[PDB]
Amino acid sequence: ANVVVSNPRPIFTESRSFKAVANGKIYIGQIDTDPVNPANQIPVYIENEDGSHVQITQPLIINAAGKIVYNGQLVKIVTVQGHSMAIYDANGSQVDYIANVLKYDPDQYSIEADKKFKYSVKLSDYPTLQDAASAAVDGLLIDRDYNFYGGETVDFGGKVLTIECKAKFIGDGNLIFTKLGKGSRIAGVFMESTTTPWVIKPWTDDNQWLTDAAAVVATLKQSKTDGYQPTVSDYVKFPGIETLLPPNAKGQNITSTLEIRECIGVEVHRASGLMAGFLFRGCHFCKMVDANNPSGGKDGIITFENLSGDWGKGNYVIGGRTSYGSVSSAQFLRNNGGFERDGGVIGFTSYRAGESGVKTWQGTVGSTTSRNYNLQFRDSVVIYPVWDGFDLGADTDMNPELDRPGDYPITQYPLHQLPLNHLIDNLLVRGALGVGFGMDGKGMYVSNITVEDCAGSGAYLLTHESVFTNIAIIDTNTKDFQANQIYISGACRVNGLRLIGIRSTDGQGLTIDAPNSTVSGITGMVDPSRINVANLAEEGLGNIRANSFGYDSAAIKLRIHKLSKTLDSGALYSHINGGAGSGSAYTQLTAISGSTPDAVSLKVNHKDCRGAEIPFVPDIASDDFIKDSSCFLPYWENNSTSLKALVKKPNGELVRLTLATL
Amino acid sequence: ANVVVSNPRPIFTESRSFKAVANGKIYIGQIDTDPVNPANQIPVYIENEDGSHVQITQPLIINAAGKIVYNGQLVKIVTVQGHSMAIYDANGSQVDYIANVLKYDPDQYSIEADKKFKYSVKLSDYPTLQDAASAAVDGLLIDRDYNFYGGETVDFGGKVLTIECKAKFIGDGNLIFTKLGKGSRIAGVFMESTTTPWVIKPWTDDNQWLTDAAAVVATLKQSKTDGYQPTVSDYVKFPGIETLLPPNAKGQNITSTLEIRECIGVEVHRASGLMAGFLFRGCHFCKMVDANNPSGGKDGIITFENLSGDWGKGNYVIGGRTSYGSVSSAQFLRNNGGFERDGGVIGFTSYRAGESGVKTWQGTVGSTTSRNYNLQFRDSVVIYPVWDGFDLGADTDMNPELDRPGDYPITQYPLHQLPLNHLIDNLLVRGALGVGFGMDGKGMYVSNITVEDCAGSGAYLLTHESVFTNIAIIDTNTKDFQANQIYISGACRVNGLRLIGIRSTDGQGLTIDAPNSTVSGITGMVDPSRINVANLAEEGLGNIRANSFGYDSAAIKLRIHKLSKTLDSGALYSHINGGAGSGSAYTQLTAISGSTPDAVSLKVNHKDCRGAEIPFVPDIASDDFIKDSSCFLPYWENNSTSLKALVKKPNGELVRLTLATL
Amino acid sequence: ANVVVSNPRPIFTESRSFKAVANGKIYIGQIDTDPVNPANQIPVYIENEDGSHVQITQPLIINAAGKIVYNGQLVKIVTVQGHSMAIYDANGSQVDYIANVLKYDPDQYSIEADKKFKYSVKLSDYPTLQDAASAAVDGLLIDRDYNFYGGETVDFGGKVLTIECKAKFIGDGNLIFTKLGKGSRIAGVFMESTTTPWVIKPWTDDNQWLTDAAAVVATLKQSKTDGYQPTVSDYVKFPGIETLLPPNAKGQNITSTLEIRECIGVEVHRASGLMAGFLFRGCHFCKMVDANNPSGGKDGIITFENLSGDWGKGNYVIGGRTSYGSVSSAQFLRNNGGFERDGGVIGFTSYRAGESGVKTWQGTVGSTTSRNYNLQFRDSVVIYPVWDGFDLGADTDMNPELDRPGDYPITQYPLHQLPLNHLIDNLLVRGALGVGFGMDGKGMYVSNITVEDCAGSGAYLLTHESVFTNIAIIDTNTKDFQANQIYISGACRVNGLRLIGIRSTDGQGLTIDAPNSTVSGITGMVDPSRINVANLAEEGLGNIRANSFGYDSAAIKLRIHKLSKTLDSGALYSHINGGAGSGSAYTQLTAISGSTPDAVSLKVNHKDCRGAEIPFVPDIASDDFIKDSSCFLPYWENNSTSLKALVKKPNGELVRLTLATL
Repeated sequence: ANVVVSNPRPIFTESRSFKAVANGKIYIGQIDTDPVNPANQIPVYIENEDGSHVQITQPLIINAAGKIVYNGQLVKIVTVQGHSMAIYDANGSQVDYIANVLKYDPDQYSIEADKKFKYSVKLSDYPTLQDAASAAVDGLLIDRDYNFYGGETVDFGGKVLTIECKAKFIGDGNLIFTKLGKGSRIAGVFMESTTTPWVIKPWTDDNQWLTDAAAVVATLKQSKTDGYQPTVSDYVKFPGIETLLPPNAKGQNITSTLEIRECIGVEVHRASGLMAGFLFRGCHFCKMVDANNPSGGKDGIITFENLSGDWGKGNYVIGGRTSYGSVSSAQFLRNNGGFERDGGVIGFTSYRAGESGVKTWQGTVGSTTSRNYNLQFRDSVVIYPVWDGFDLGADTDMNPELDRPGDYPITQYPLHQLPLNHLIDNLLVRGALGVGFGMDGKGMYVSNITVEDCAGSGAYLLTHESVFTNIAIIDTNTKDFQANQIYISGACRVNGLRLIGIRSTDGQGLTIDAPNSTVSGITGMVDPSRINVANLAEEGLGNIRANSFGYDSAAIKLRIHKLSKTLDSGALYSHINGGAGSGSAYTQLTAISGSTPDAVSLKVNHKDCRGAEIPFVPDIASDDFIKDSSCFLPYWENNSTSLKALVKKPNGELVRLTLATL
Repeated sequence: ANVVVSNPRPIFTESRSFKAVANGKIYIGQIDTDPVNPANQIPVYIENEDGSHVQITQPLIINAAGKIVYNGQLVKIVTVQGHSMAIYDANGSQVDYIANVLKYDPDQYSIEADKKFKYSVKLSDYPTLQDAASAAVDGLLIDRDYNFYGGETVDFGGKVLTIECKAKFIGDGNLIFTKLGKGSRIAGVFMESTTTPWVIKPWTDDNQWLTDAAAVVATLKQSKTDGYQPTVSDYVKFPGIETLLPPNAKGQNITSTLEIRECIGVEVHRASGLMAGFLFRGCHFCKMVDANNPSGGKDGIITFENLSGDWGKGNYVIGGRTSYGSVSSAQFLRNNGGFERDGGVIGFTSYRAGESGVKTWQGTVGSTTSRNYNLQFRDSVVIYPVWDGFDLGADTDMNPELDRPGDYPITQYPLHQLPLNHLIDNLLVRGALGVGFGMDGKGMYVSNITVEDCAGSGAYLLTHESVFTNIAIIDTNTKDFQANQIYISGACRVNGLRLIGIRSTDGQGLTIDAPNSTVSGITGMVDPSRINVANLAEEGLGNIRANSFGYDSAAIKLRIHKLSKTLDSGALYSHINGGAGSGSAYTQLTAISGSTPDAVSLKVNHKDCRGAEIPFVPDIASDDFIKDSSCFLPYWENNSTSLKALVKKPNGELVRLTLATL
Repeated sequence: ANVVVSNPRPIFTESRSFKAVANGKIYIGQIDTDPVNPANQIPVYIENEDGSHVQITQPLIINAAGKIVYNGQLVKIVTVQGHSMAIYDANGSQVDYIANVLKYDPDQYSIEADKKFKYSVKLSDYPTLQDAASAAVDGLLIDRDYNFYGGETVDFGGKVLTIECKAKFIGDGNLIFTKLGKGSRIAGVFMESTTTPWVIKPWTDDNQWLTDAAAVVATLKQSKTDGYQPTVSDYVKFPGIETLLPPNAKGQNITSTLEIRECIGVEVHRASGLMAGFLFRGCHFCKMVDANNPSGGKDGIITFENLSGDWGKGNYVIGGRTSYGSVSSAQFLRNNGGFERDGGVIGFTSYRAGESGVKTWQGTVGSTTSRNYNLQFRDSVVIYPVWDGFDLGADTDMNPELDRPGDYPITQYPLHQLPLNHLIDNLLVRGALGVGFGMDGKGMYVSNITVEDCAGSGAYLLTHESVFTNIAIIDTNTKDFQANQIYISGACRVNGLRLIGIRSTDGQGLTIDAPNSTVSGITGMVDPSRINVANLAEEGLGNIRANSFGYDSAAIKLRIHKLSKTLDSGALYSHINGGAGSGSAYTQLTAISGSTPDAVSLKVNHKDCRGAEIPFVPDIASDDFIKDSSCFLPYWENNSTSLKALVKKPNGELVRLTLATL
C-alpha cells in the first residue's frame, strides 16, 4: 500500500558517461558541509542479516557495478536521515556534492506539512479499532459507533493519546483498553448495551418507595434506562422476590463496561451511556472526571478495582452525575490512599443506585483483602439509594470467619476497629431506603454531614473511639421499619447532632441509639423518651435564658432518664401567678412523686402573693428523712392540729419541735 | 519549491558488472526468509496511474532494461509492508538477495494526510460564519473577530464539532447556534457589544449601597462595565428614580446573546465576555460548565428558557464565576429536573447581580407557565446582589393570583404551596441589598446556608411544612429598612439557627417573625425581645453548666413571652458572697412582680449565712394565694406583730394557723 | 541508523533496453496533459546547493549519462506544482509519460490542507523551544523531554497558543514563558529537577510528627519525593538543627518552576512534576485550575509574585491536589481582588506543606507591600502542614518599625487591623504541626470552618471586630504543651463552636483563650475550667429538658467564673429516691460555702416525703444576713434548743421571733 519495491542496492553512476565508478569513493558528512573532513564525517553503519549496525570507516568503496561494497561483498549501508554525499572517483575528481539528500525527496511538501499540522487518526477511516490504535501517534478520534467485540483487547503501544469520543460503543460485553501512556485523556466516552434487558422500578410517580414484591413485579418492564436489573440484594431484603420473577427476567448480566486494566493516569473525562460502566483494574493515579449521567447496568458504574498487584493510590472520581444501576454506583476495591488521602470521591452525585452510592467493598474477594484505607470521601452527594446509603464502612462483614487474608489480622485490630482513617466532609443524602451510612472504623473523624428525608435508617455507625461532628439526621426512617434512627455501637463524641425534623416520630421506633457513646449539642425537637446514649452534657453553656412561646409557662426541667423514660424528675416552671396579662408570674420547683409528675411545689409569688408556698409532710415523719446537719423540716400531726417540725441538730443529732400551734 | 523531478520505474542491475538483468525474476517474501515458497510469500500490488491498486501473479518479470514489466508496459509494484527480495537472473542464479528493505512510496500523500490530521476550519479564511460552519466537520476555530448582526442564525447540523473560540463575537445583536449537534463543546467565547450603554453604579467608591434615588444619577457614566443598565425593577428599589434618570438611559436593551436552539447537550466552557448573554431556548441537557466573569448585559446572563416546548431537564450551570448584569444571573425558566434533579447550579459565584443571584423565575411568562421543579441548587455563592441572593421561589407573584396555567390547579395546590423538591446545600450570600434568600413550596429540606453581612432582609422564606437546618443568618438589615431579618410565614420547623454577630442592633424590628413555625437551637446572641416564633422549645440536652465570665452573677433567667417579652419572668441566679475565693455564693431564686423583675425572691446562704431566707406576705394572706394541699403560706400579722401561717390542710380546707411568737 | 544510503540524483534509462537517454528531452506539463504542447508547460526551477531557486526554459536536456544538465553541469530540477513528466529520446519517441508523478497537486492541495487542518508544531521537529514558539500559530505540543538550561526566556510574540505537554519538561532554576496571548491553555505540563536534593521528613510511619532534632536529622535522606528541603524557618520548628545539620543539606535551593511573566488569562491546567513548583509574576486574570500532585521544592508550589506594577486581580488557584514543599503551596503576594472577592482559592487540597498549605506573605518585601486584600478562600483543605495551616494573615506579627510601606499607614490601620474583607467559608485542616487556621484583620466575616485533629494549636486568630460561625476545632493540640487550642485577641464574636472531641484536656492550657471575645453557644465536652472568654451570653434559648442518662442525678451546675472557675457556684440537682423506677425523686436547690460545692441545700421531697427540708444558720442571725425588705431567716439556738426567725419588717425594722418552742 505505502511501500515500493525498488532497486534495493543503490546505483551510483558516473556523471559524464554511462558507467559505474569502479574503485570510487563516497563520503558522508554533516548537512551543507564538506564531508571529506574526518570530523564532519558522520556515522555510516552496516545492516547485516542479524539486524546489527556496526560503524565502518568513511571512504566507502563502490565496485564496478555501481553498488557499495565492503571489504567482502555487497552491503546495505545505513546513516541516520540527514546525510550529505560527495562522490570521488579513483583519479581524485568529483562527480557530486549532494548537499542535503533529504531535500531530494520526490515530494518535499510532506517534509513541511508534517511539521505544521496536528496528528489525529479518525476511526471512520479504519475497519477495526485496534488497527486505528496501532496508527495513532498523538490523539485518536472516534467518528462512528463501534460494535465492540464482547471483551476485545486494545493495546495502544504505551502511547500518550488525547482520545476524543464522538460516537457510542454499542455492545453487551467489556471493551478493554491496555498499555496507555501517562497522559491519556479519553473523553466523551459513551457505552450503550446492544441488548435491552428487563428492569424493575421499585419507586412510583410520587417519590414513594415500594417494599412489596407484588408492586415491584407489576413495575417490571423492558427498557435500558429507568430501572435496573434484579440482583442478590433485591431478593435479600424484599420478602420473597425470588418466587415472583420469571427466570428470563432474573439474574441476567447485561452490561457494557470500558475496562482500562494496567494503565497509569489515563484521566477519563466526561463519560455517559446506557447500562454503561467503567472498571479500572491495576491502575494508579487514574482519576475519572465529571461524567454526565451514565445510566448503569449490572456492574459498578465506576469500579476502581485494584485487587492484583500493588494498592490503588491515586484513584479519584472527581465530579460526576451518575444515575441508576443495579449495583453500587462508585465502588472501591483495595485502593489504599497511603497517607495524603490520595483517592476517593469528590463532588460526586449518585441518583438511584441499586446499592450504596459510594461504596468501599467489605470482606475479601478470592483470597485477596478488598478493604479501602487512607481514602478521601468529601463534598459528595447521594439521592434515593435503594439498598444502602453512603456506605463508607470497610470490613463491614457481618459474617465472622477468620483473620483477614491480606491485611491487619483481627488479633491486632478486632473487626469493626480497623484504622482505615478516612477523611470525610460536607456529605449529603436524600430518600435513601436502606441505611444512611455503613461506617465502621476506629479512631477516625467526620465533618459536616446531613441526611435528609429517608425511608430507612439514617445512620449505622459501628465505630470505636471516633468523633462525629455536626451530624444531621433530619426526618429519617419515615417507613417505620427499624428503631435505630442513628445507631452507634462504639465509644464516640457526636457534637452538634440534629435529629427529628418537620415529620414527628410520634413514639415510632427510637431516635439516637449510642449506649456506648457520649453525645453533646443535640438540637431539635426530639421526644427525649427515645434516647439511649451513655452520657450527654451541655458542659459550657453560658448564663442561659429559657424562653416559652405560645405557652402559659416556661418549662425548665431535668427528667432523670434512668428513673423513668417518659416520666420526668424535677422542674422549676414559672407559670403566670394570676393571669396578669402584663402583671407577673409565680416560680415553683415541682418534683415528681408516686409514678406521677410534678406533685410537690415550692410556689413563690403565687397569685401575686409575694410569698412562698412551702410544703410539709402531711403526717408523722421518721428520723431518716434528714441527711444534712442544720436542716429544718416541717411535718404535720392532725390530732393536735399543730405543725411539728423535726430539726436536725447542727450538733448532729435530731430533735422534734412544735412550729405552729392552734 | 514543491516537487522535485525524479524518475519512477526503478532500475535493477547485476552486482559485479554493470549489465542489467534480462528477462529475470524478482520474488518478494517475509523478512529474512526464502521469498519463493508461498509459505513465506507477501502480496505485491500494481499501482497504475489511476491509483487503482491490483494484485499480480507472484513471479515478477523484468525486461531487458532492469525494470518491472507487466503485460508488456512497465508497472510500479507496491508491497503491503517490509519484505525480503531475492532477484534471480534468467539463468536462475541469485543476482542478489536482501532480508530487510523499506522505501515508503512518496506518491499519494493526500491519501496519507486526509487520515492522520485533525480536521478543523479557522474562521480567518471564510466570509460568513455560516459558510465556515458549513465546511467544518469535527472542529472549528474563531481566529478573526466576528461582527455578527442581530439575529444571525448559524446552521451547524448534526456535526458534533468542538468550537474552540479564540476570538470575540462583537455585536449588540444576538448570535444563534441553531440545531447544533449533540455532544459538542464551545470554549473561550468572549462575546462583546458594539454600543457602550449608559450604566449606573449604586455602590459608593469605598463600599455599601446608595439607597438614595438621587445618588445613583451621579454614577451615570456610560461605561461598558462597573454598572448595570437601568431596569424596571430599579424604579421600585430606589424610590423616585423614574424622574431624574434621563430617557437615554431608560429602556436600553444593549446585550449580546449566544442563543442556542434545538440541541440535546452542548458544553460552553470558559464562556467569557462582557455585556454578554447565553440564552438556551428550548434546550435540554445543556450545561454551561465553568465561566470567566462575563460582565453580563441587560438580559439574563444565563437563561435556560424552555417555555417554548418540552419541560426541559439536564440544564446545569456547573462551576463558573459570573458578575454584573441588570437582570438576574443564571436564571432558570420552566425546567423540571425530573425525579433525579438533573438541572441545577452546582458551584457558582455571582457578583453585583442586577436583579437576583439565581432567580428561578415565577408565575407564568406569557400564556406558558414560567416555574421550576426538582432542581438542585448546591454549593455556590452570591456576592452583593441587589434584590435576591437566591429567588428559588415558584408560584409567588406576591400580588397576582388567578390560577397558574400549565403547572397545577390552584385547588390542588394553593398559592406558594407547590411541591418543588429542590435540594439545597452549602449556599452563601453577602451584602445583598435586597432579600438575601427566599422561596415557597410545600415540603423542602434545606441545609447549610451560612448567609452573612447584608444590607437588606436576611431571608423571606414563604414555604409551608418544610424543615431548615444550619441556617446562619448573620448581621442582616444593616440599613434597617426591613423590620425582619427572617420571615418564615409557613408552619416550618427550623433545626438550628444563628442570628447576630457584631452588627447587633436595637433599631431593627423583630429579627425573626415566623408566626407559626417551630425553630429549635437559636445559638447566637439575640435580644429575645425580637423573637416571634410560635413554639421556641429545643427539648433534649444534658447536665448544664450555665457559665458566666467576668460578671458578678450567673443566671438561668426564664422568660415568658406572654408577659412583657421585654421583661423576664425572673428565675434562679447565684451571686457572690464576697471577693473571689470566698467560697460562698447565695442562690437567689426570683419571680417577677407587677412590671418589675425579681421583686419577690427566695435566697439561700446569704453571704455565708449557711441558712435559707424565706419570703413572707407583708400583709394578711388569702385563700387565692394558695391551692395545692399539704402546704403553708407564711403571712405576717402586723397588728399582733407575729408570723402567721395560712396553712392549706391536706383535708382540702385552709385553717389560719399562727406560726411564730415574740 | 534508520535510512539506507541511496543515490538521490535521478538516472534515466530507456524503457526497452539498458541505455541512458543521451541528449534526450524532458517536458514537464500540467497535471494529466500532454506536455509537448507549448501551453501545457508549468514554470520549472533549478535548485542550487545554497538554495537559490531559479527558473529556466522547459525542454530540459539530458547529458550522455542520463542525469539532467544545464550548461555542462548537473542540476536538480524542481517545480512549484504537481506535474506530469514526459520523457522523449533524442531520436524522438515517448519512452515514458507519467500522468501524475505524485497523484495530487500540492500547490492546489496546499490551500485546501491549510484551510482544513488544525495547526500545531510538535517540539520533536524543532531544536529550541523558543524556535518552536516562534514557528507556531496555535496548538503547540511538547512531545520530547526538553531539558531547559537553568534559565530559558521564551518570547511567544503575543500569539494566543494552546500549549500542551505530553512529555516531561526537565531543567532547573526557573524557565520563563513570556508574551502569551490572552487565552492560552497550558495543560499537562510536567516538570522535574536534574538534581536530587537531601530531604527530611518529620513524620514517622504513623504520621506521629517528630520534633526532636536528633530524630529528624536521622531521617535525612536523598530523594525528590517523600520530604522537603530544609528552610531557614526550619531552624525554629526543631531547635538545634543549625548545629546538627550536615553542610551538604544546609540550605539547598532547588526548584523547577516555570515563571509566567507578564501575561493575561493564561489558564494553566493539570500540572505535575517532582520538585517542580510554579509561579506567575506581574500577571493578571490567570488561574491554575486542577493539578496532579506537584511535589514542591525550595519555592512555593503555586506562587503569585505579582508585586511590581498594579495589584493582581483575578489569580485563582481552582482545584488541584498539591503535595509537599518547603516554603508554601499556594502563597499569594499582592492581589487586591476588588469588591468582587476575585482571585482567591477554591477546591484546593494541600499536603505536608513545608510552611503553610495556603499563605499570603504578611509583612513587606523590598520597598513594596506584600499583603493582599479581597481574596476568596473556599472549599479547600490542607492536611498535615508543618508550620501553619490556612495562614491568611496580612499584617506582620511584630514589625511596627515599618508602616505598611505602600499600604494603609499603621496610623490609618494599627497592627493587625487591616480591613481585608476576605471571604472564607467551608474550610478544613488536619494534622497540622503548627497553627491550623491563623488569621489577621478587622471587620471580616469568616464562617463555617471545621479544623480537625492537629498537633499544635486549633487556630491563632488576631482578628478585631469579626464574626465567626460553625467553627469546629476538635481534638487539636494533640502533642500538648502548646499555649492554647484557639486564641482570639480582639473584640470578636464567635458562633457555634464545637471544641473537645474524643481526646482529654489534661496537659493542655486554656482551650479557649479569647480574653475580650463574646463567644455564643459553645458545645461539646469541654472542661469549663479551661475557657477564658469575656462572655457566653447565648440568650435566645427555648424550653429545655436537661436530662442525664448515665449518672444517678440531673444537674444544672450554675457557675460563677469570678469566685473560682473550677469548682461550682450552686446547682439544681434532682436525685432519685429508692432506686430508679420507684417514681420518687427530690429536687435539691443548693449553693456553695467553705469553698466546697453543695455546702447548703434547700432540698424538696427527700426520701419521697413531700417535705420542704430547709437549711438555717446554726447560731444567732445577723441583720446583714438579710437584705430583702420582707423575709424571715431561720436560725438555731442550741442554748434555747429551738429555732428562731430573723424577721425584717417591710419598712426595714428588724424583729426577732421564736419559731418552734419545746
